[PDB]
Amino acid sequence: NEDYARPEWMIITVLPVPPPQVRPSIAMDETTQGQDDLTHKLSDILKANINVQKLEM
Amino acid sequence: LMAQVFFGPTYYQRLRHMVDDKIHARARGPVQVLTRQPVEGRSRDGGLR
RNA sequence: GCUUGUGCUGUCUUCGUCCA
Repeated sequence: NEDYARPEWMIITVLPVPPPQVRPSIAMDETTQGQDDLTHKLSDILKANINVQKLEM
Repeated sequence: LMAQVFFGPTYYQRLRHMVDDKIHARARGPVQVLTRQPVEGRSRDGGLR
């Protein structure tokens, strides 16, 4: 569909980052809280993006 | 009684399942952080599915 | 006049209960 599903949109060029409501953090004990799995995966993705940008230039 | 009754001693044993350890009710209470639905468990004042 | 105290993880695993 030209308006809604264009074929080139199947390739990701910009990634949407969900709000913390989607990936809430949990307090494992009284002091240390735990980052969610999605948060760690997004951190890894962003590190890889930074690495690619640094290497390219 | 018009009917005679079978009558005698028998060995009975009390099992761990008592009603006061199973009765549970909930009007409102804690909810999960991710889904904002009632938590699971009688010990946690949870809801029924 | 000294004025009262509100908040709970999460993920696995196991063992059970009632039907089947």
